Amino acid sequence: ARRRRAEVRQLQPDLVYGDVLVTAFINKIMRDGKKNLAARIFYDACKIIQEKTGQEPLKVFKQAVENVKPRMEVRSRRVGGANYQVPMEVSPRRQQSLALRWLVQAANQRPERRAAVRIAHELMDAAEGKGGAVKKKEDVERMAEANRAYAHYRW
Amino acid sequence: KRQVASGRAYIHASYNNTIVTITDPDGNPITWSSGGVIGYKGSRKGTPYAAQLAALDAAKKAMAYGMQSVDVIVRGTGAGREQAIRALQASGLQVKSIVDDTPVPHNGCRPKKK
Amino acid sequence: KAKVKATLGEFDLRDYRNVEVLKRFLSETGKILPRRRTGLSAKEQRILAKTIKRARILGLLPFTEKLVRK
RNA sequence: GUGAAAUGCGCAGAUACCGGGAGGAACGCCGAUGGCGAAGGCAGCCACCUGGUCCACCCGUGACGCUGAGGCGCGAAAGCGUGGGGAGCAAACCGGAUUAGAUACCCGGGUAGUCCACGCCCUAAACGAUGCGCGCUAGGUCUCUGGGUCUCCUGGGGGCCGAAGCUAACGCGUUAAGCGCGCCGCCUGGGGAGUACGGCCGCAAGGCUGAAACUCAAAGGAAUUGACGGGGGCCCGCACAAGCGGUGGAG
RNA sequence: CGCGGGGUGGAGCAGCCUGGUAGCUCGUCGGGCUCAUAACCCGAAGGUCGUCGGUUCAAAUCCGGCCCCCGCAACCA
Ligand SMILES: [Mg+2]
Ligand SMILES: [Mg+2]
Ligand SMILES: [Mg+2]
Ligand SMILES: [Mg+2]
Ligand SMILES: [Mg+2]
Ligand SMILES: [Mg+2]
Ligand SMILES: [Mg+2]
Ligand SMILES: [Mg+2]
Ligand SMILES: [Mg+2]
Ligand SMILES: [Mg+2]
Ligand SMILES: [Mg+2]
Ligand SMILES: [Mg+2]
Ligand SMILES: [Mg+2]
Ligand SMILES: [Mg+2]
Ligand SMILES: [Mg+2]
Ligand SMILES: [Mg+2]
Ligand SMILES: [Mg+2]
Ligand SMILES: [Mg+2]
Ligand SMILES: [Mg+2]
Ligand SMILES: [Mg+2]
Ligand SMILES: [Mg+2]
Ligand SMILES: [Mg+2]
Ligand SMILES: [Mg+2]
Ligand SMILES: [Mg+2]
Ligand SMILES: [Mg+2]
Ligand SMILES: [Mg+2]
Ligand SMILES: [Mg+2]
Ligand SMILES: [Mg+2]
Ligand SMILES: [Mg+2]
Ligand SMILES: [Mg+2]
Ligand SMILES: [Mg+2]
Ligand SMILES: [Mg+2]
Ligand SMILES: [Mg+2]
Ligand SMILES: [Mg+2]
Ligand SMILES: [Mg+2]
Ligand SMILES: [Mg+2]
Ligand SMILES: [Mg+2]
Ligand SMILES: [Mg+2]
Ligand SMILES: [Mg+2]
Ligand SMILES: [Mg+2]
Ligand SMILES: [Mg+2]
Ligand SMILES: [Mg+2]
Ligand SMILES: [Mg+2]
Ligand SMILES: [Mg+2]
Ligand SMILES: [Mg+2]
Ligand SMILES: [Mg+2]
Ligand SMILES: [Mg+2]
Ligand SMILES: [Mg+2]
Ligand SMILES: [Mg+2]
Ligand SMILES: [Mg+2]
Ligand SMILES: [Mg+2]
Ligand SMILES: [Mg+2]
Ligand SMILES: [Mg+2]
Ligand SMILES: [Mg+2]
Ligand SMILES: [Mg+2]
Ligand SMILES: [Mg+2]
Ligand SMILES: [Mg+2]
Ligand SMILES: [Mg+2]
Ligand SMILES: [Mg+2]
Ligand SMILES: [Mg+2]
Ligand SMILES: [Mg+2]
Ligand SMILES: [Mg+2]
Ligand SMILES: [Mg+2]
Ligand SMILES: [Mg+2]
Ligand SMILES: [Mg+2]
Ligand SMILES: [Mg+2]
Ligand SMILES: [Mg+2]
Ligand SMILES: [Mg+2]
Ligand SMILES: [Mg+2]
Ligand SMILES: [Mg+2]
Ligand SMILES: [Mg+2]
Ligand SMILES: [Mg+2]
Ligand SMILES: [Mg+2]
Ligand SMILES: [Mg+2]
Ligand SMILES: [Mg+2]
Ligand SMILES: [Mg+2]
Ligand SMILES: [Mg+2]
Ligand SMILES: [Mg+2]
Ligand SMILES: [Mg+2]
Ligand SMILES: [Mg+2]
Ligand SMILES: [Mg+2]
Ligand SMILES: [Mg+2]
Ligand SMILES: [Mg+2]
Ligand SMILES: [Mg+2]
Ligand SMILES: [Mg+2]
Ligand SMILES: [Mg+2]
Ligand SMILES: [Mg+2]
Ligand SMILES: [Mg+2]
Ligand SMILES: [Mg+2]
Ligand SMILES: [Mg+2]
Ligand SMILES: [Mg+2]
Ligand SMILES: [Mg+2]
Ligand SMILES: [Mg+2]
Ligand SMILES: [Mg+2]
Ligand SMILES: [Mg+2]
Ligand SMILES: [Mg+2]
Ligand SMILES: [Mg+2]
Ligand SMILES: [Mg+2]
Ligand SMILES: [Mg+2]
Ligand SMILES: [Mg+2]
Ligand SMILES: [Mg+2]
Ligand SMILES: [Mg+2]
Ligand SMILES: [Mg+2]
Ligand SMILES: [Mg+2]
Ligand SMILES: [Mg+2]
Ligand SMILES: [Mg+2]
Ligand SMILES: [Mg+2]
Ligand SMILES: [Mg+2]
Ligand SMILES: [Mg+2]
Ligand SMILES: [Mg+2]
Ligand SMILES: [Mg+2]
Ligand SMILES: [Mg+2]
Ligand SMILES: [Mg+2]
Ligand SMILES: [Mg+2]
Ligand SMILES: [Mg+2]
Ligand SMILES: [Mg+2]
Ligand SMILES: [Mg+2]
Ligand SMILES: [Mg+2]
Ligand SMILES: [Mg+2]
Repeated sequence: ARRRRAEVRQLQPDLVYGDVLVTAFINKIMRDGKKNLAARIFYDACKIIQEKTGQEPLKVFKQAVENVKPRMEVRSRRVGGANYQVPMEVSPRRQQSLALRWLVQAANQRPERRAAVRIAHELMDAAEGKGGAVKKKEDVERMAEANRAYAHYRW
Repeated sequence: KRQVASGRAYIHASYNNTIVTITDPDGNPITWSSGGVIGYKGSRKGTPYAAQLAALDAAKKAMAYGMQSVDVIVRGTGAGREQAIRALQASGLQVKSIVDDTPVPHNGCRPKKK
Repeated sequence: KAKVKATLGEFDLRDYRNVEVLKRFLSETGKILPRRRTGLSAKEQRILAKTIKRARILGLLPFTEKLVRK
């Protein structure tokens, strides 16, 4: 990215909810270009969301993903010869991409057999503010403050 | 010494730490704090954030003795001088007047190897 | 801004006692003010410096004023 | 305290703050592209003693001038002798760290010394690396300091730019490395060597004078081009970063 | 022989005071940063707080006996 700045790739909305967020989230589930399988596993969980709670999977997804949005992180700025781990803002772009990634990463971490059953639970506990995906969030935020001293390097 | 509303705070800005001593308007200290008192060790005691917490903490302690008004006095140059000050007035403590009293010889003692 | 020379009227600058005159030259902190802002020339700037020092010794003038409010 | 630390210091009360006191050393701002001195060098303030220098008046002597082997005096720092002084700093020294080692660079300690008196020492990148004196050869600008009714004129210094000219070039150029004369000092390939011997000096450390054998076919100055840098500036590549998937493991 | 105060996580230790807190340090594991190495940071697993009884709503904390260690002082025909 030494030249321009790179265009944040655009994305066709959901073939269902019409949500771009869901479109992206699917890609994270997607294994080896098999997009079909990914969507399937997602929607299967989507309905499972209601099967458990009288709530629709819509806001369950937003509520969840919004609780896994890390407010601030630690970037290692190697200035002054040494590599200081400075705490600073998370670009709105990152908060999303990271959340979704952690979401699915923590989801795969779950033990249960079927994959869609993991995306469901992880999604629920996430909106509930309790999931293991949230645990990575609570960490990165604390890891940021455990070094608030060097924050005077915030570029 | 024990109970007075007016007083004075002393900033001391080293390059490896920052301390602050709040005293009565005579000179005698009431309490104090520093980067180390705050929790940090070594370089981080020099950090401006530490200095921020020092003044804050030193303020809270003085608050209890009934301190409300203080003329600030600063000596040093360390990355935290103004941050201690900024953290002081922002501590709801009355900053009557900031002053600079950093000592400097009219050429006398030979410095270190530096 | 304002040259210190013109800022004042006619005056003797070997007088180490008219503190009111001298005091005007002596910076915000008692530092003998730079020639490049006292409006003084070479020879006069010198005689001034010497008389100030004299005054400070008599106690009339300061050696150092603390920098107030910063 | 540092890159981060450690040694170190601190509840036997340190650091930070206030008051009283002791002692040594060095002089902030003015301060500079500044000033003085033959050089080494000389910086708070006061008084005394003293050297050099510059300007005006056109007054006095009447060539009394220049240089100057040897001699004599001066001569930063370190170092030495006797006595005194000792805050800070600090070779040596001890510890901590770093590292393969670290007899160092960094840190915590620390002695002689650095300060004064008297007396030695006499060297230096004691450098403008440019001996002193005199006369002559465009100017522009900057500044320090004298004299004169004074958008200036006229002496004495301190920088820069540059005529002619010089120079191997770099560069110098009325503050010459230009054009000339007087006088002194010095050089004659690199290494051996500022060594050896002899002499003279020194308390000592050491200083002054100062070779040869042998050996080398170069040592050397300035400038050109490029390459290189744990140099800088601008700019770029799946170079790092961000992200996805892998070999290194198993067959 | 009597007197004094100690046992708490893998190691050292605060908490005992005066009842409602088991903490810190390094160590071990994962993660973050790293040329490397520590430093730093995040998280984590791990203690009937010696033993048996006792007062108490509740103690490792106050009580009694005892086990073991450390120390104090004395004696030794
Ligand atoms: Mg760019
Ligand atoms: Mg590095
Ligand atoms: Mg994005
Ligand atoms: Mg540190
Ligand atoms: Mg530091
Ligand atoms: Mg030192
Ligand atoms: Mg000034
Ligand atoms: Mg360490
Ligand atoms: Mg120490
Ligand atoms: Mg105590
Ligand atoms: Mg005092
Ligand atoms: Mg004192
Ligand atoms: Mg006293
Ligand atoms: Mg003394
Ligand atoms: Mg004194
Ligand atoms: Mg004395
Ligand atoms: Mg002196
Ligand atoms: Mg100066
Ligand atoms: Mg200037
Ligand atoms: Mg000079
Ligand atoms: Mg001198
Ligand atoms: Mg002298
Ligand atoms: Mg005399
Ligand atoms: Mg004189
Ligand atoms: Mg004279
Ligand atoms: Mg005549
Ligand atoms: Mg005549
Ligand atoms: Mg006359
Ligand atoms: Mg005659
Ligand atoms: Mg005549
Ligand atoms: Mg002559
Ligand atoms: Mg003669
Ligand atoms: Mg001769
Ligand atoms: Mg001679
Ligand atoms: Mg003599
Ligand atoms: Mg000297
Ligand atoms: Mg000496
Ligand atoms: Mg010496
Ligand atoms: Mg002797
Ligand atoms: Mg002596
Ligand atoms: Mg004395
Ligand atoms: Mg002595
Ligand atoms: Mg001393
Ligand atoms: Mg020292
Ligand atoms: Mg020793
Ligand atoms: Mg040791
Ligand atoms: Mg050593
Ligand atoms: Mg090495
Ligand atoms: Mg060895
Ligand atoms: Mg040694
Ligand atoms: Mg000593
Ligand atoms: Mg010796
Ligand atoms: Mg002296
Ligand atoms: Mg004396
Ligand atoms: Mg004396
Ligand atoms: Mg002698
Ligand atoms: Mg000498
Ligand atoms: Mg010589
Ligand atoms: Mg020189
Ligand atoms: Mg010459
Ligand atoms: Mg000459
Ligand atoms: Mg002219
Ligand atoms: Mg001009
Ligand atoms: Mg003039
Ligand atoms: Mg006239
Ligand atoms: Mg001169
Ligand atoms: Mg000069
Ligand atoms: Mg000129
Ligand atoms: Mg020419
Ligand atoms: Mg030429
Ligand atoms: Mg020139
Ligand atoms: Mg001319
Ligand atoms: Mg001329
Ligand atoms: Mg000229
Ligand atoms: Mg010639
Ligand atoms: Mg030969
Ligand atoms: Mg030779
Ligand atoms: Mg030869
Ligand atoms: Mg010689
Ligand atoms: Mg010799
Ligand atoms: Mg020699
Ligand atoms: Mg001989
Ligand atoms: Mg000899
Ligand atoms: Mg001789
Ligand atoms: Mg002799
Ligand atoms: Mg001699
Ligand atoms: Mg003799
Ligand atoms: Mg002797
Ligand atoms: Mg001796
Ligand atoms: Mg000899
Ligand atoms: Mg010969
Ligand atoms: Mg020869
Ligand atoms: Mg050849
Ligand atoms: Mg060359
Ligand atoms: Mg050329
Ligand atoms: Mg090259
Ligand atoms: Mg630069
Ligand atoms: Mg660039
Ligand atoms: Mg990468
Ligand atoms: Mg593999
Ligand atoms: Mg393979
Ligand atoms: Mg292979
Ligand atoms: Mg391999
Ligand atoms: Mg008995
Ligand atoms: Mg017995
Ligand atoms: Mg017994
Ligand atoms: Mg006892
Ligand atoms: Mg409990
Ligand atoms: Mg902790
Ligand atoms: Mg273990
Ligand atoms: Mg290690
Ligand atoms: Mg730590
Ligand atoms: Mg239990
Ligand atoms: Mg229990
Ligand atoms: Mg039990
Ligand atoms: Mg014992
Ligand atoms: Mg006892
Ligand atoms: Mg007995
Ligand atoms: Mg016995």
